[PDB]
Amino acid sequence: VSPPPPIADEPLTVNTGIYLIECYSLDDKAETFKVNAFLSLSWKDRRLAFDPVRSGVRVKTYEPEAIWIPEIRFVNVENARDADVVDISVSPDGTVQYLERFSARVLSPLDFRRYPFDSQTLHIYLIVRSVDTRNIVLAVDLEKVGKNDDVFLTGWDIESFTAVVKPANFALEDRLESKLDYQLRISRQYFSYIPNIILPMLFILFISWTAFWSTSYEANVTLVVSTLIAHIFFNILVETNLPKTPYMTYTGAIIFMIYLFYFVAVIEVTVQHYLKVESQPARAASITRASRIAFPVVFLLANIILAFLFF
Amino acid sequence: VSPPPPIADEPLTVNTGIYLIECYSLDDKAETFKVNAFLSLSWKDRRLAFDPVRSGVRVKTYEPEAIWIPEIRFVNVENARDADVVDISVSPDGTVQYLERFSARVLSPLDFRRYPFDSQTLHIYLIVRSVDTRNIVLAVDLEKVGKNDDVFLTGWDIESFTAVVKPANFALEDRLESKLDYQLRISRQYFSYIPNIILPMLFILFISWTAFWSTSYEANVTLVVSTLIAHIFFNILVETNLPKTPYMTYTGAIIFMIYLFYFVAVIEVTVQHYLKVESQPARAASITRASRIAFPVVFLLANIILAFLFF
Amino acid sequence: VSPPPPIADEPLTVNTGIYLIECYSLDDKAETFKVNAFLSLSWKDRRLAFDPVRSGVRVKTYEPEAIWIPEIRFVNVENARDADVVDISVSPDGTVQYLERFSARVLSPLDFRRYPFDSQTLHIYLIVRSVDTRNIVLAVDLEKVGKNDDVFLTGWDIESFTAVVKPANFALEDRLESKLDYQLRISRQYFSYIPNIILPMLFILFISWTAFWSTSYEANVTLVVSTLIAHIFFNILVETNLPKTPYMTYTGAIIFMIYLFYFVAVIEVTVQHYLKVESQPARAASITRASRIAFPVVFLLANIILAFLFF
Amino acid sequence: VSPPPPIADEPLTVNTGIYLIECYSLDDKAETFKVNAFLSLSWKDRRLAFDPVRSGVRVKTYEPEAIWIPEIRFVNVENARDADVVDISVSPDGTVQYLERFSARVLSPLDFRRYPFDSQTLHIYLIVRSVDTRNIVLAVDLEKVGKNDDVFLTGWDIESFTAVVKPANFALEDRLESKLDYQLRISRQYFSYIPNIILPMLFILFISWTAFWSTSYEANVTLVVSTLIAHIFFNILVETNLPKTPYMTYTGAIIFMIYLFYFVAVIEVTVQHYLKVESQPARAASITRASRIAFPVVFLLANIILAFLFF
Amino acid sequence: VSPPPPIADEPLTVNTGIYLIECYSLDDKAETFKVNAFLSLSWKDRRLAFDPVRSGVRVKTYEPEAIWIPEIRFVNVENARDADVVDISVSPDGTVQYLERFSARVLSPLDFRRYPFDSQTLHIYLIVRSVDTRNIVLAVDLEKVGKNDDVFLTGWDIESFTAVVKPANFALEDRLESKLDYQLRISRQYFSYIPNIILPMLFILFISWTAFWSTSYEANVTLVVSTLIAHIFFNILVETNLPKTPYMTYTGAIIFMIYLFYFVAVIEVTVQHYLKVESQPARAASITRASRIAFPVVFLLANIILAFLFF
Ligand SMILES: [Cl-]
Ligand SMILES: [Cl-]
Ligand SMILES: [Cl-]
Ligand SMILES: [Cl-]
Ligand SMILES: [Cl-]
Ligand code: NA
Ligand code: NA
Ligand code: NA
Ligand code: NA
Ligand code: NA
Ligand code: NA
Ligand SMILES: [Rb+]
Repeated sequence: VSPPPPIADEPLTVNTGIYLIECYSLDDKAETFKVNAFLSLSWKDRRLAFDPVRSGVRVKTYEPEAIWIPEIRFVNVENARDADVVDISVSPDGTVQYLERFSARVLSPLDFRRYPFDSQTLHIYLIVRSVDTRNIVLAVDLEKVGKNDDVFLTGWDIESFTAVVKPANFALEDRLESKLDYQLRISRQYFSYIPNIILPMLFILFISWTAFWSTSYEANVTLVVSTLIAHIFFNILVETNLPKTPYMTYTGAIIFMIYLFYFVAVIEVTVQHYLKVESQPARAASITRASRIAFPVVFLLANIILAFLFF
Repeated sequence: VSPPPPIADEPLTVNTGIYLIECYSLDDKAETFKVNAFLSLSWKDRRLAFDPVRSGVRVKTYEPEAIWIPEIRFVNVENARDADVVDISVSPDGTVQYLERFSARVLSPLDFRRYPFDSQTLHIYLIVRSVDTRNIVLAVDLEKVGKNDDVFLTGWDIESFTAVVKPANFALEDRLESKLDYQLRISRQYFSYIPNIILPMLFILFISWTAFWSTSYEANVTLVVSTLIAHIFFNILVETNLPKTPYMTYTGAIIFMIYLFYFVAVIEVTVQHYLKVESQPARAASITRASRIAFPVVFLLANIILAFLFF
Repeated sequence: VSPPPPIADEPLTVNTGIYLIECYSLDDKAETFKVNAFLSLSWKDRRLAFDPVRSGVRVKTYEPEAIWIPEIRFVNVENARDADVVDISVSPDGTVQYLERFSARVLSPLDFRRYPFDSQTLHIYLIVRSVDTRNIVLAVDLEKVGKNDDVFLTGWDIESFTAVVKPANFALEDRLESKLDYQLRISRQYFSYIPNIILPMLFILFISWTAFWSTSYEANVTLVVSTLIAHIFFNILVETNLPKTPYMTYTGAIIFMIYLFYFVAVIEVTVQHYLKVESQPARAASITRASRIAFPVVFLLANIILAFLFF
Repeated sequence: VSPPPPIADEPLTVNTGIYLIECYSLDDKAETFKVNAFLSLSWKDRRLAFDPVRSGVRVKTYEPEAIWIPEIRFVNVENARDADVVDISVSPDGTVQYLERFSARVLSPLDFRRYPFDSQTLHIYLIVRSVDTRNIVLAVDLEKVGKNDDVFLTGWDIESFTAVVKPANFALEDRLESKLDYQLRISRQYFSYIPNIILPMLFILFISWTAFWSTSYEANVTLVVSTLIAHIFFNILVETNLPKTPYMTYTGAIIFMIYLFYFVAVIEVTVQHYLKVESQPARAASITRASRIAFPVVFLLANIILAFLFF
Repeated sequence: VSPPPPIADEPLTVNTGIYLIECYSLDDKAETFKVNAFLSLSWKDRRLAFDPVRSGVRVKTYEPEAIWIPEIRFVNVENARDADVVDISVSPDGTVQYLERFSARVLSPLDFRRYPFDSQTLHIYLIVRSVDTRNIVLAVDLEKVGKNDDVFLTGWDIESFTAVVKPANFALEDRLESKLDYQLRISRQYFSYIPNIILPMLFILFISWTAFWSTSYEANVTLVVSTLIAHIFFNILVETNLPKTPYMTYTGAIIFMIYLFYFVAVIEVTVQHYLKVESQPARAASITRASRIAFPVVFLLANIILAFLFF
């Protein structure tokens, strides 16, 4: 089999569509997601044209091997898609309608800057390489782009699935290449982060501040050091759910900042004890009373500054 | 091969059945389960009809390639099922009886609201896409729906395996699609959660309340902070067995609430010490004595409220 | 290709044998094990009869596709076995000798009641479904059932590999099925559980009992709470190696009981401090002295009772 | 099919090119990386030559089975590459232009000496074995070596992708083998290690040094022992992201050294308490005051020495 | 195709060789390793002999399907090897030279008795089953046994790769079987265990011994209990990198013994406090002073005894 010949000099237009059936396994660390979808293809092949009056048949069904089919690939996949051809239909004018159901693991970078209050645009890049006989170009049939109502991505809200209609046509290894960008817009369900990570982390921090209403050095050391260790556990827990980024994430910033608060609280607890031992408790009392206001106030202002810089 | 032609304009009815052989790997985090079953198919193909007398047989056995077979798929699968055809039998009137043994990983959302005292309805959606030649509709042969007595799903009780007899017929990319819903009802074996998570979590909380029979600030700080950290360990342990949900689970609610009890116990321990230092122990004694009753009472009432809201 | 025809009316007997080459990956949580074995099959197919004089050869060698082969399956497998035909030898009367080497992941439930001092009976169920032309039945050739001397299952002792000679013949979806039960008896190597989990857990418990020779409340709180937390770590460690069971395991029972001992030790430590503060140390001394005997005695008796209930 | 015959006695030159499409999964522990790329091949096959005039075609397309294709393999792969032939074009003189898209898991050793401030040279070794008919040699077509601009390796910066033009020709199993070295130069994005591991580890160490401004043995024991345990947690965390090396890594060196600082701080805390109890606090005071300067100074100098030895 | 016929009554000798290209994934817990190698086979097939002067060709290259090839398998593999035939060469006398490149996951038991100072002998067992026509026996061509210089097994030193030249010929299921033992000798790179596990474990133990220079019960309880818990963390860490063994490993023995030292240190700390409270500090002082010498001395002697028993 060979490509359909051009009537003039025009490139062959392959109309495409992706209909999402299943979305699963959005892996943050790997920056991948798995997809199960319909891929639809359409192009004119005049060699396949027939008479509907004499044939009595409106459509002809072909097996993939019987006809020429464009070699469509995904750019951002781990391995080549697992595909099963569903149908091939030819209209009397020779317009071919191809439909396959496929499954693939897609590589798509994620921006963790606003984590866990982040939104993402996942991409599925469709591609075709031109043949020596003729140039192949891709197009979007919007009537064949969509998603099943039941499509759910655990821990995410699916906003939209659209295609950028204009392909990116470019040369690669001395041939033309035609690339389409299918975009799946998602927003993270931040809910669970509140009772599981955020609030527990704030509770232990506030517990360390009870040391500002205590003169007992021994108890103070226990309060600040114990809660700091619990903070380390939360830091480790958070970093296991995320890849290593060349930038600060919102959660990372807060987690990092909280260490500074524990560090300064240890200095205060130390200074307080030192003055008490040096028979200067009135001074120690002034520092401790100031700390009761300073710590929550600086914590609130630093958080307002951070939220402002990140959102 | 082509579909059986319609005598009038009728859709082709494909009778289905699923007989479960094995159920395994119900993954809560992934919201998947693995299945090994028999899939049975039946439809009328007049072109296959024969005379028993002339042929000298009452049944005819074909190879899948020799005859037309409907392209039946599962909607909610990760990848296409691994299937092996067992038998194809034709009756004199062209009634085809198809049997395959398959294995598949099924995506089925889970409701964790009542975890670990939850029940689920797992779905296996069977689907067929109509052809240009004819419309294909699915039906349930109840005599061919069932499960082996030995079918066990580790950590779950299997209640029933039934099919919703009326298919959900709908248009998808200008073709009729016929969808059947096979339902596997299961209930979680909550037993082990009691000695492993629930009771240990209650024991550490009750241990934190012994601080209401102690005047020692240093010992109190140790009792409350240590038990809080152990509570954080249980919270982390629980959240590892579950996906992130945009709602509160029953266990999640209790775990979250217990933090508030630890937070208020730290306030009480702090207030008690502060008053003792300020030479007002009679007051501190009133707060501590009230706490001995208030803490267990509020804990019991809050749990009754939560159980009521969740069950 | 169709089944061999009956001389009279008898069912076709397929003689079977399983020879184990490798046993690996007994996964307690999944209740699976991997197997690499020889599957031997033997049946008479008179349509394959030949004259050694004419054909030259005394035994014919065939390719699986060239002849009829019974569709033998495993019941309790995750996916269909990976098999490679080693030989298909046909003798002059038409007796076929089939040999394949296969690998499979077998689902076989485990009884954890006596863990880690438990024994198991793993099953490999061989099955054949009857056809319309004729009924197929399975038999065991004991001369072809066995295991390699080097077969080792990490963490287990292999006792025996035998087959229940009588097949279970039954109706399934309006056709006969013939099922054979191959049994692999194993016993767990409990050795490592003693220095790794059992003894460390007993040491920390005995360490908490040193609080019965101390009047220091602060030190007592540290002894009992610290060792309790280490006990929680061991409980978590143990539960990670096991699935969730709707029953108590032997280890689970001991682990659970030890929590009660920690809970009562905290009560004793609290009661002792309370009386000391109330200027009644003589009483506190009576309770502490009784505790020195009561705790180890009740621990020993409770363990005798548990061992009796479980073994 | 057989190799192209030599016009004289020359070896057959197979021109190669690798164009990287995707780079993912650089696993430090496994010392592997996954690659998705174009592999281009070019060689002259006289037997396939044609006259453009009598053919009416300027180029001829073939199926891989129709013509002789060199058996090109990768040396450093886990399993053989998953490849899909994209195009095979033949020019009039019989110059073949082969293009495949492949995916492979590459084994490439990593030098962790400067971790996490390390750079690596990943290798992809292309190989061909000679035949009895003729010697097959590999060459690099520099015009066909490259990478997509969007190629991103999570946690790394990609510097260059070049090929060593001269192949390594040698005998292997009595046939000559022609090996090409494709080099991917990368540098680790160390950013995240600073707020996640480095700074938290320094904060806890500095917190242990507050014991040099405290006379309280009980509080000192708590400060030093608690922070040491948190240091053990960071040591464990770091070692989980790395394979076991027969050398010291930069991070490993610092982590190890910090243990010595904790060990000496415990000695100081012990010596201080001992002298205090022995009624010699003036002495203890001299040791403690010296420690306040000595600990940070020796820490800074040891770090300058280490950075010097490693960079 | 059928086997080559015997000239007299001799078994067919299949000469073998394994040349290691890659060694990776030595999994201690699973007792497996992955291998990528060349497998060479050689045997005489007279039915394939040809005239060198008449034919003009010195060697004939065949496709695997065109000729008879012995069915060679590996005994100790998880699944059948992934193999790709590289070349088949026939010399005039009919000597066949077969070469394939394969990848396999090999099951090979490991002796952990001396861990982490252990050495292992990994096995790759090659096997052939005889046919009815004739007996097939295996031999080693030492000229075709070896390994690439770049072969590295992360965390191990590769010593030698040799074959036991004499096959183990035995009857299995009424046919002869010929088995060859290929041995890969390796020694563990123990280096990293020293700064990561051994030294940190010794540091915490020595820190517990500072309690012998302290009269503070409260501080002593904190020193011994805290360090014991850190020892439990190291015990857990070590046991995660190892399978469960029916014997004691060297590291396991030391780890277990260290618990006894912590247990006796708690007794000493308890006895010391008890005597102090009973107004007998002179005695307590004798026990504490003896402990300062006894603990390190008994620790050193017990380690010399253990090293002697294990090495
Ligand atoms: Cl693709
Ligand atoms: Cl499917
Ligand atoms: Cl099977
Ligand atoms: Cl390859
Ligand atoms: Cl093999
Ligand atoms: Na085609
Ligand atoms: Na068909
Ligand atoms: Na067959
Ligand atoms: Na070829
Ligand atoms: Na062959
Ligand atoms: Na303390
Ligand atoms: Rb104290």
